[PDB]
Amino acid sequence: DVKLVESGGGLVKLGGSLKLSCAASGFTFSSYYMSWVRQTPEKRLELVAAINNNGGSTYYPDTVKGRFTISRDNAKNTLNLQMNSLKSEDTALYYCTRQHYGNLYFFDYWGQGTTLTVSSAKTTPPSVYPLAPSMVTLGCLVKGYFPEPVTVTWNSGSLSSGVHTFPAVLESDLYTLSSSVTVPSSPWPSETVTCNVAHPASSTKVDKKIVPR
Amino acid sequence: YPHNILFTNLTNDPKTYNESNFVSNVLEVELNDGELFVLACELINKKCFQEGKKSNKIIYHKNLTIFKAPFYVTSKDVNTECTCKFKNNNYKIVLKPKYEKKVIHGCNFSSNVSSKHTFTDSLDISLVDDSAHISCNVHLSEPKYNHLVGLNCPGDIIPDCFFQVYQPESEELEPSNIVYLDSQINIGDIEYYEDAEGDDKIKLFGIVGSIPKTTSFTCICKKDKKSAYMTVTIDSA
Amino acid sequence: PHNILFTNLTNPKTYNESNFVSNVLEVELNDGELFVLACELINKKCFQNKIIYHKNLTIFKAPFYVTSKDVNTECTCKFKNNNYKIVLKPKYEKKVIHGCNFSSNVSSKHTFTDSLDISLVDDSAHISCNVHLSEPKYNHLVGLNCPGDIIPDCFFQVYQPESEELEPSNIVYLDSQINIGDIEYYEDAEGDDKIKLFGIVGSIPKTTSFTCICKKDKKSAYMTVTIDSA
Amino acid sequence: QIVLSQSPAILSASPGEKVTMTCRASSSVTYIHWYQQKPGSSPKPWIQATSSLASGVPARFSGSGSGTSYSLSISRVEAEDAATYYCQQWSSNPLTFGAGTKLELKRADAAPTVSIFPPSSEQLTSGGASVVCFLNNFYPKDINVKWKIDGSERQNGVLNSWTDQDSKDSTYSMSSTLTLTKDEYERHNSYTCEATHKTSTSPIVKSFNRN
Ligand SMILES: *[C@@H]1O[C@H](CO)[C@@H](O)[C@H](O)[C@H]1NC(C)=O
Ligand SMILES: *[C@@H]1O[C@H](CO)[C@@H](O)[C@H](O)[C@H]1NC(C)=O
Ligand SMILES: *[C@@H]1O[C@H](CO)[C@@H](O)[C@H](O)[C@H]1NC(C)=O
Repeated sequence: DVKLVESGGGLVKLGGSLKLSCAASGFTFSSYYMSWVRQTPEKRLELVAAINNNGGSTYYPDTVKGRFTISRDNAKNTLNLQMNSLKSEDTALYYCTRQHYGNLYFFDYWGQGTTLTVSSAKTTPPSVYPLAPSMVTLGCLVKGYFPEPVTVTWNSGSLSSGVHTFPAVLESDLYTLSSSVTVPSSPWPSETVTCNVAHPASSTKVDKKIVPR
Repeated sequence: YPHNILFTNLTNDPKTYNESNFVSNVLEVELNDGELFVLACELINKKCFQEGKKSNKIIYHKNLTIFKAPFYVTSKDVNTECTCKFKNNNYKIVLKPKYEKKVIHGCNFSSNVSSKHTFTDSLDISLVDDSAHISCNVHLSEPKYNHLVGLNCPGDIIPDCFFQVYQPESEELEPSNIVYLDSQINIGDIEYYEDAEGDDKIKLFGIVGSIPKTTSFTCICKKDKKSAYMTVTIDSA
Repeated sequence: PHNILFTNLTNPKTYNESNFVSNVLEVELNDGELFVLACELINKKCFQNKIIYHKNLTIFKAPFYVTSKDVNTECTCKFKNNNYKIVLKPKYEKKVIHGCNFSSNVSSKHTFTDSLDISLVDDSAHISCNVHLSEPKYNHLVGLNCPGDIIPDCFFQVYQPESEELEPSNIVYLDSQINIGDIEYYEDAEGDDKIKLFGIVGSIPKTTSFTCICKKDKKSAYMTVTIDSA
Repeated sequence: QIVLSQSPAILSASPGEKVTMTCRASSSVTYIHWYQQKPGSSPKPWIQATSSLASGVPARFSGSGSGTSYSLSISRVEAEDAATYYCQQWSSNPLTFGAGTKLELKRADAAPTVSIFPPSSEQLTSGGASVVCFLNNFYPKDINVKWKIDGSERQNGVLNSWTDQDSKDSTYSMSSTLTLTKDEYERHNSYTCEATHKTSTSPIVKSFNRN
């Protein structure tokens, strides 16, 4: 099966540079137009760069022309994008997708994407705060961390039903989110309920047992 | 100073055919490609065109009938029997085209071999890789043209060929668009033909004369997860 | 030769480059008229219907029905390094259509003698709309405006009339049914509404009838036509 | 009389496939009606006047043909389309139907949920003894069943029944029942129900022992 695997994304400071690579498998890489397409936080799709089957000619929209540079190694079945002078606007999830003149330049295959974050904010660990006071609803406030992601689980994953993990938001420059779990009145506080917040960027794991006020 | 046309004066008020040319009151007239048959007589049932053991254009006027012979047909002996009258006589005109195996300059993507049409090239799409896009090129370089270009696709076609076609591939990173064949090859007389053998759709177009400029285009044929495309190239001068 | 308009622009009423006005030729083609032009067409194609393009010559037949007085087929000739334009459109007569308008839109370009809003009829029903024609000679348009499926392909194919005894009614070709020759056919579409009709000129051998079926969602209807002579 | 031949008798297809059945008439007919029948219910009007779709029939369905060759086509076959389809003519007395085309839809290779049952103690008192063996929700339809009384086969007295394809999950189900006299039932101990299906090289057996 056709497969495209982006890699190399992460956090880059303002003005920095980063190279993203894409691994292709399961088709004749040399016969398809490759292209990097990114998805903004506004969930809009934008073509970053594109290249022809033989790697000769390339196009870059004026927004990134000169800054970024697409490239392909057909011997290694790889597609590379050297992005330089990165600005905050470049913060997006970058997809590696293909096209063919014989399918009316249709994007029939896309990778899962690699996430690029262009910011100068310093990596900050989270501060877990418990949220405590029929189906009683408990909470778990994750406050003041950077950057995304953060994994919030309840009872090490066993508590899955009735769990809403709201998206994160920028306070001043740090993220803040919360997770709402709803269990009946019987299992709480008789049986324990704990939210497990992990922040891999800061190498931090927190487990806060929710107790009554 | 006209030619080609045939005129049948069987009334009162250009190759001329009259009563003398009949045999036992029958006229076995054999029309050719792009040949216009004309008769001027009071038909019996004000109508003719039928089967007798296919009229593209027939104009019926008062005491006058104009018929232009089609350019493509697969029937061996598809005839039309204009039964007319003049004086106290009853004449019948059997029109029939000259049988010629016209070979379609294109790619047969289907696998069935019992087709009524013959293609210069062919590529069984059913054998092609899934998620692939294989090409089947076709080229022409005659001073004058009189050819049929088409394809036999067992599945969906892109775009509506050949009324619409797909621009040729760009060497640089430029997009290719869908255009009308009329503008692409830049001629006026473009005949179009469609047909269907089971699931196989077969669409083609006819070209007569010399084209202004050497032009190329593409038509895309997909079946299930497999795909293909036919690239045509016609030369001028 | 009594119904031919001939325009001679190369090397039975013969027009030449004198009848043109500012190199334009407005041609009003009567329903029973023909037009044969002799010139070298600029793009060899024309007429932005039934036309015949043969070498440096072209012939066009007048359509029975015309929807807008502005619709026209335009040819451009080039003789002696000069451009001449010929506009051809039929004589504008707002003929009525002898049939049933099953649709509900009232801003249509077509006028029907009868009408039956199928949208109002009961579901799972089959209501009839009869249209009759009784003249010695005919010059009429018979059709329908169905907002949905039409059975069969009308009016090239039609549905035999109902049998008194228990016999089936079949689909026949209209030419065979009414037993006349040059039946002109015409189709149109206003949004979802389909307008299929046929013309009829002259007398008729034997009084015959036929039916065309129109269904929309769970509602259904059918138009029964009857024409007579002799 | 006009004979309507429906081919193929069984139409096997995977979801999404473009399938077409054929109604070949002995003589020429002016139209063909199409009706869909799913088990447990009467035929349902499907395609009217060769090509018109009955109300609610999905657009993927299509009808075409003329003379002695008509057809029904599904552009992208969906699981709910699995049924038997009949073509009907009435261009001349008598009105005749077709043999039918039963629509088989490909599915995930499913192993049958087998279950065996010893004869009820109520039936034993009456002098009989029937062993039931269910084989439910399997795919493909091809399957085989044998009874091994203490190792030896006993085809005499075995009744088998099969359901058509389930329109929901596209699986099949079968029931088998070996009937025996109370005396003969008591003379043996092991009662096995062996089933041979594509899902396994070895047969799915289910035996019960009278302890
Ligand atoms: C037909 O032929 C007769 C005798 O040759 C002639 O008098 C008459 O003018 C001709 N009519 C036409 C329309 O050519
Ligand atoms: C038709 O045009 C040609 C042009 O050479 C001319 O010789 C001829 O007399 C014209 N005839 C009529 C009837 O206008
Ligand atoms: C006819 O009326 C309907 C009202 O639902 C409208 O949708 C449609 O556009 C109308 N047709 C035209 C040609 O205006």
